[PDB]
Amino acid sequence: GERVQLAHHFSEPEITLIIFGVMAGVIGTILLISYGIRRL
Amino acid sequence: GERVQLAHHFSEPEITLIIFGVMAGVIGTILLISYGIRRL
Amino acid sequence: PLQQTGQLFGGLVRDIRRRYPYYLSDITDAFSPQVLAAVIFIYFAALSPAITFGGLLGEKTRNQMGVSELLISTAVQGILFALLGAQPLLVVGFSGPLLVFEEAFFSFCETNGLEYIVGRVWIGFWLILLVVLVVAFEGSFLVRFISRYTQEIFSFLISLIFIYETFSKLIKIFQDHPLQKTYNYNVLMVPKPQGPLPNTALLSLVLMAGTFFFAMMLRKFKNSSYFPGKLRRVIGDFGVPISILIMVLVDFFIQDTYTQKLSVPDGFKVSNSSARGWVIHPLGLRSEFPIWMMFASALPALLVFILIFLESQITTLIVSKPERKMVKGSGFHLDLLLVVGMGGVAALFGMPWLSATTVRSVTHANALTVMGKAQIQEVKEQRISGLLVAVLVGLSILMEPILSRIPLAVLFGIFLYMGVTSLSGIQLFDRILLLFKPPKYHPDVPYVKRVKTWRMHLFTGIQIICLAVLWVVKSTPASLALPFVLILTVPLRRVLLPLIFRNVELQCLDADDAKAT
Amino acid sequence: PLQQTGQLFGGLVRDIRRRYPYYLSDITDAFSPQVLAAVIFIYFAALSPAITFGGLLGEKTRNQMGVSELLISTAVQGILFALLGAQPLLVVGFSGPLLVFEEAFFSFCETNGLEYIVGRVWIGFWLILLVVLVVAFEGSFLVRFISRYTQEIFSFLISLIFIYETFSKLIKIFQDHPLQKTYNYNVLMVPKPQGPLPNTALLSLVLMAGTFFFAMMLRKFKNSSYFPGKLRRVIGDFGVPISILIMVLVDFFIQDTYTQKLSVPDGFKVSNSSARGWVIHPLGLRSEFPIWMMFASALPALLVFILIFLESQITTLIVSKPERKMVKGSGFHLDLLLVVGMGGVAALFGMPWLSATTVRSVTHANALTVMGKAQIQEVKEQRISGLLVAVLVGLSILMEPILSRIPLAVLFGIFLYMGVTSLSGIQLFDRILLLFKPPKYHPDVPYVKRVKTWRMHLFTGIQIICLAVLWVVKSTPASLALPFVLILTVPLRRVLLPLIFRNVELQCLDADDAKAT
Ligand SMILES: *[C@@H]1O[C@H](CO[C@@H]2O[C@@H](C)[C@@H](O)[C@@H](O)[C@@H]2O)[C@@H](O[C@@H]2O[C@H](CO)[C@@H](O[C@@H]3O[C@H](CO)[C@@H](O[C@H]4O[C@H](CO)[C@@H](O)[C@H](O)[C@@H]4O)[C@H](O[C@H]4O[C@H](CO)[C@@H](O)[C@H](O)[C@@H]4O)[C@@H]3O)[C@H](O)[C@H]2NC(C)=O)[C@H](O)[C@H]1NC(C)=O
Ligand SMILES: *[C@@H]1O[C@H](CO[C@@H]2O[C@@H](C)[C@@H](O)[C@@H](O)[C@@H]2O)[C@@H](O[C@@H]2O[C@H](CO)[C@@H](O[C@@H]3O[C@H](CO)[C@@H](O[C@H]4O[C@H](CO)[C@@H](O)[C@H](O)[C@@H]4O)[C@H](O[C@H]4O[C@H](CO)[C@@H](O)[C@H](O)[C@@H]4O)[C@@H]3O)[C@H](O)[C@H]2NC(C)=O)[C@H](O)[C@H]1NC(C)=O
Ligand SMILES: CCCCCCCC(=O)OC[C@H](COP(=O)(O)O[C@@H]1[C@H](O)[C@H](O)[C@@H](OP(=O)(O)O)[C@H](OP(=O)(O)O)[C@H]1O)OC(=O)CCCCCCC
Ligand SMILES: CCCCCCCC(=O)OC[C@H](COP(=O)(O)O[C@@H]1[C@H](O)[C@H](O)[C@@H](OP(=O)(O)O)[C@H](OP(=O)(O)O)[C@H]1O)OC(=O)CCCCCCC
Ligand SMILES: CCCCCCCCCCCC(=O)OC[C@H](COP(=O)(O)OCC[N+](C)(C)C)OC(=O)CCCCCCCCCCC
Ligand SMILES: CCCCCCCCCCCC(=O)OC[C@H](COP(=O)(O)OCC[N+](C)(C)C)OC(=O)CCCCCCCCCCC
Ligand SMILES: CC(C)CCC[C@@H](C)[C@H]1CC[C@H]2[C@@H]3CC=C4C[C@@H](O)CC[C@]4(C)[C@H]3CC[C@]12C
Ligand SMILES: CC(C)CCC[C@@H](C)[C@H]1CC[C@H]2[C@@H]3CC=C4C[C@@H](O)CC[C@]4(C)[C@H]3CC[C@]12C
Ligand SMILES: CC(C)CCC[C@@H](C)[C@H]1CC[C@H]2[C@@H]3CC=C4C[C@@H](O)CC[C@]4(C)[C@H]3CC[C@]12C
Ligand SMILES: CC(C)CCC[C@@H](C)[C@H]1CC[C@H]2[C@@H]3CC=C4C[C@@H](O)CC[C@]4(C)[C@H]3CC[C@]12C
Repeated sequence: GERVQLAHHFSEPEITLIIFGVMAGVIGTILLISYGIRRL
Repeated sequence: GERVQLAHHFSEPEITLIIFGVMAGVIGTILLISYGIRRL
Repeated sequence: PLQQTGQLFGGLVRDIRRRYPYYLSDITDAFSPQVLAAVIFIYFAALSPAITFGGLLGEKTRNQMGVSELLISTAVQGILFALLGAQPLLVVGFSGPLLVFEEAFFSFCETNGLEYIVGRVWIGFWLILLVVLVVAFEGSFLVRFISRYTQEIFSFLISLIFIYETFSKLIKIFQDHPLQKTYNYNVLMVPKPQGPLPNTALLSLVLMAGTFFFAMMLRKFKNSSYFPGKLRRVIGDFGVPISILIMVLVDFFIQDTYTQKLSVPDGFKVSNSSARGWVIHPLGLRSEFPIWMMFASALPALLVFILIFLESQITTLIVSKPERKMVKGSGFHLDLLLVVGMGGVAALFGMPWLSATTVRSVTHANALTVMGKAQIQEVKEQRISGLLVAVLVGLSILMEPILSRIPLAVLFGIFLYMGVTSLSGIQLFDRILLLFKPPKYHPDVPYVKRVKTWRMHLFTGIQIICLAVLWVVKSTPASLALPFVLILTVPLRRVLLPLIFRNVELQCLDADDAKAT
Repeated sequence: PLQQTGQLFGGLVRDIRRRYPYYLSDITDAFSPQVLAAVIFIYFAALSPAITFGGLLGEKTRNQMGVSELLISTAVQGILFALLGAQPLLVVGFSGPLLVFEEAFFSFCETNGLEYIVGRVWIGFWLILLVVLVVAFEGSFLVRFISRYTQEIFSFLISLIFIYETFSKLIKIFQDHPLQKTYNYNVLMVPKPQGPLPNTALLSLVLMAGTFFFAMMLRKFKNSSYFPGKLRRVIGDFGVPISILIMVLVDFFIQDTYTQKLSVPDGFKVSNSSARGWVIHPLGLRSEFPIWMMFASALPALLVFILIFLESQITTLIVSKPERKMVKGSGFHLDLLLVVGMGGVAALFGMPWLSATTVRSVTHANALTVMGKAQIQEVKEQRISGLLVAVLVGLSILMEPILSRIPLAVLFGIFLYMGVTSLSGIQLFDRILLLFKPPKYHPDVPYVKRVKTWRMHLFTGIQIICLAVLWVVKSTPASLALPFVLILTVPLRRVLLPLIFRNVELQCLDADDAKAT
């Protein structure tokens, strides 16, 4: 980034990839729940 | 009028009635001539 | 009315028998709101030219004739014309050509050493003799040969000149107070600012634009379909006074910025108490008047008579067209007699002779015009409006506190409105607009569907050349030859235009009553 | 395009199949001078709000988000929307409610010590999840419950707000540079005038009015009968660019006076080079971002989602009305997904999330509308105009020598043109006019000919009360609740209105395609 920044374990791409993976996981969970409902 | 004006023989009313009378006589002259013409 | 009876003073007598039976209606038809709105509109439209021409007259004549003399002459002549004239809708006042003659005469009198005020007295004496003879032999009947050709050319030229001078005054304001990074914050104010002032020119343009905008918006609102009709009609009739009130109020609330205001004289005194009195002696004031100039005054009298005759009679032709719905008639002999005789009499009092002014009279007639449900329904033909305008002009000296709060820029927008709206009935202006319009759009009028489009455009362009010629002559030292150059259009219409136009196109294009031959 | 299919992403897929076959026409249909004129118009119409909102954002965010970020975000999102959106006539940019949210979040982040940029990164992250769920479950089908009632109420309110803000900017110039007898002639001009300057406010008024007047005159010139028609149409298409060029030249030739000019950032750099880089770490910049705010970002993300959803979908409803003659289709699922996902992604780069603004999109669609011989014939539906507008917005940093000569007052008159021309198709505005018009005048439309006049005016006055309520809400600190109060007008039409209006009256007044039941 700019100036003096605190150093994290994950970089920007690593953290954004893990957050997008979590988002994909919860989206898939909700979609599978919706598929389970309206059928049984 | 104003200031120092030239003193004439006739005052303003006297001269203006003189000019008006001369004009009236002249106008009567062309009117009488026009009455004479177009008839002979 | 233009018929030649053959009897002495027959035209003058016929004019009295035609209009004077309507005298009772000429008072009672004014009891309408539109007549009151017109009086406020024509009051300013007649006062501001009076002040401007009087100040310019005073600057060129050394105050021998000035604002007070012009105001008193305008008031007295307007009152007497409204009480006795056969066409009371005419507005009698000073004009540009009259100012050009007054300078030309003053310069000759100074070159030859004559007294200018005394020399005029003799011109006025000769003016009365000329007009009496002309009226006696029905000389006003030659007006019938001034067709719609010359009338439209003259009216369009006068309106264009009025618009041009109205704009040139704003450009003069911008030159006197230019836009600069820095100004002098300590500038002498009396009598007029001695240097440029901030915001003056820009505020003058805004007060002009706004006056013209609201005037036109209220004019459109009168013909619009909004509000109860009687309320809309009363608001639209007061359009110009409402716009004047709004903008003057806007200038009144901005008090830091300077704007030029109307300046009437302090009292009813001659502009120069040291040069002349109220009455001018025909034999001289400080020097005896030569006897040769008493007879030599006839030629300037002839020129003045020609100017006043052409202006007043063409104005009467324009305002009394059949398409304007005038049912009360007009007097071409009585009005000329009154105007020229009052001018000759006012010459004895050291006052300007006047003439019926085209733009002012057309504005007066338009403000009294009632429109039907696009078409003209009737005109409020009465005497009270012009009489009250003349009375207010005479009293304008006493109402200095009211007139000192009215900027010229508001009046400039009003003048631009008058110049724009004076073009409505001129067929030359419609044909000029048809030049830029594709032929299919052309309206359903006789000169479109009975004349080929290129022939009509040629006829318009021939008139445009006359307009340019008259405009060039005006902007030359020989601008007093303008009446003769204008009268040269009559032989053009009657002799040369038959040569290249067949008779049917002449009937369709140059028609007195706008008929399809 | 608003039906619910019962299949996951069913709206999104049908949205692609509806519009993407027309992709070849979406490039070739832009080969017309009207498209270029619309490009020039919408370039300024999108660039000036971008600069103003970016300056306000930098002033309120301490430069954490500023002009450069807003410009680059607008450019990238507009390019991607033009290349991929199902309705390429929408203009995507910052709006007032978004500015109100950026300020409110900054205060909460400042109060609890949370870095503002990182919270936006998490709000945008929550924005992506919310829009995916809405699109996957066809949540855009709820737009069908927004009838002409809410659409016209929102459009009229937004146009009134736009007009009010444009006039307010001129008022501020008068307040900054008051008209006054004296001025300091030696006033520092860097970086903004540090004191009142002469002729500035008046010149700003004359420029704004000049450009508005020229734009309106050229718009009338389009519909007039003057000039060769194809040449007239060309000139009418470029009317706003011609007015802008004329007034820019007018201010160019006045060198001494000072008028505020367009200012773009110096380069493609972050507004504050100390605060943040181009990429924001979700875990924190200087201090570690707390875990609770990662989950608590959903609620402000929710509010942002309602704001953008309401604005964009109502704009899509207004622009894609059947009466506007759009035959290429509009996609309510694809554009929402694109806008909200692009905003959520741009949050990660420290960039504003945008929305489909109403005034700019309506102006863009109107500029591409081809009028018939009063009746809309067709609209130039293409992707090139919006793409070029976004490209020019992104390139505006390198066009500083061109933009630095353009006054804000010219753009102010352009904004007033846009505001007054955005009211043409609104039946609420027409019915507001019918309040001041006598019943005989009323037009031959179904809500006049089949509904009693007092019933129609009661229907209008109920809408007027809603307008007053919404305008009041916008004036309080709780102005972010405007979408919810606007939504409350849907139960009013569907529940409360049938309690006082018959079904025939509701069909006539609240008509989807302007049909007489
Ligand atoms: C009110 O009226 C005053 C008087 O006007 C005079 O009398 C009336 C009855 C008319 O006959 C007028 O035509 C006449 O001027 C005004 O006072 C006068 O103001 C003007 C302007 O300041 C001056 O008048 C004269 O201007 C002549 C040029 O036009 C000049 O001739 C000179 O020509 C050139 C300069 O242009 C010189 O190189 C020559 O050498 C020559 O001198 C006049 O010169 C002489 O005229 C008479 C002769 O006796 C003397 O009285 C003068 O003092 C001077 O010696 C003269 O400059 C005068 O200032 C003044 N003249 C008089 C006679 O009072 C007054 O201005 C006006 N008020 C307003 C507000 O306009
Ligand atoms: C570019 O960014 C500069 C710094 O931004 C910093 O980094 C980013 C990532 C964010 O985390 C920012 O919040 C952060 O500051 C900007 O420079 C800053 O300008 C402002 C305006 O003068 C000042 O910042 C702070 O303002 C606080 C007020 O809200 C103030 O608290 C004070 O409140 C009252 C009223 O001001 C005072 O009377 C109290 O005494 C109280 O202190 C802050 O005070 C202290 O905070 C820091 C925290 O570390 C201390 O280190 C300071 O020494 C200070 O005593 C502070 O004033 C600062 O001038 C400045 N902040 C920093 C950290 O440099 C810059 O404005 C921006 N660019 C533009 C164009 O705006
Ligand atoms: C304050 C004014 C009224 C507002 C308060 C409301 C109180 C109020 O005054 O309204 C009743 C009245 C209704 O009009 P209504 O049809 O009854 O009256 C007709 C109207 O005056 C037309 O203008 C006339 O035609 P035109 O124009 O001469 O051709 C027509 O004359 P005609 O057919 O017999 O020949 C009149 O009959 O007003 C309006 O015009 C509605 C618009 C209100 C205007 C809103 C202005 C604020
Ligand atoms: C700028 C002109 C060049 C100067 C030299 C003059 C040469 C010049 O360009 O004009 C002649 C030419 C005549 O050709 P013509 O009359 O056939 O052309 C008509 C004209 O283009 C109309 O505008 C069209 O109307 P619309 O909008 O389609 O309904 C009409 O189309 P439509 O009826 O078939 O559908 C056209 O037929 O154009 C004019 O009409 C005069 C324009 C008046 C302006 C002239 C001066 C401003
Ligand atoms: C409805 C209303 C109609 C609109 C017409 C507007 C015309 C404006 C008149 C200015 C012409 C002029 O003269 O500008 C030139 C002026 C003055 O001339 P100068 O040579 O500098 O003066 C020196 C002469 N001395 C010797 C007496 C000192 O200079 C300026 O300060 C430039 C300012 C002009 C700004 C124009 C205003 C906005 C116009 C555009 C509106 C759309
Ligand atoms: C179609 C294009 C627009 C046309 C509409 C015209 C609006 C012009 C702005 C007026 C309102 C305004 O701005 O007035 C407000 C200003 C500001 O006063 P303040 O006390 O310094 O403010 C106090 C705030 N402080 C403390 C920050 C300083 O008042 C003035 O300085 C008075 C001069 C106003 C001149 C009006 C121009 C003439 C307009 C007439 C045209 C018909
Ligand atoms: C057409 C009008 C002006 C009348 C015609 C003018 C001629 C015919 C007349 C009218 C008034 C006359 C003047 C009246 C008074 C006098 C004073 C006297 O001591 C000498 C003759 C003289 C100077 C006259 C000369 C001739 C005169 C100028
Ligand atoms: C002079 C400028 C300002 C305006 C242009 C308008 C004039 C020149 C144009 C407009 C329409 C034109 C006419 C259109 C059609 C025809 C019919 C053709 O068989 C002969 C030429 C003629 C009669 C044209 C003559 C020139 C014309 C009258
Ligand atoms: C809708 C979007 C915002 C996802 C929802 C956010 C929640 C469910 C997830 C997304 C990413 C997650 C973070 C990913 C990685 C870590 C690092 C670990 O050492 C502590 C927990 C922490 C910090 C997680 C906390 C929970 C978290 C914030
Ligand atoms: C608020 C202002 C601007 C609007 C004023 C106009 C309103 C109040 C007026 C104008 C025309 C009027 C209507 C004209 C005629 C009729 C027919 C009558 O059988 C019932 C009343 C009714 C239906 C009137 C109701 C009131 C009305 C709608």
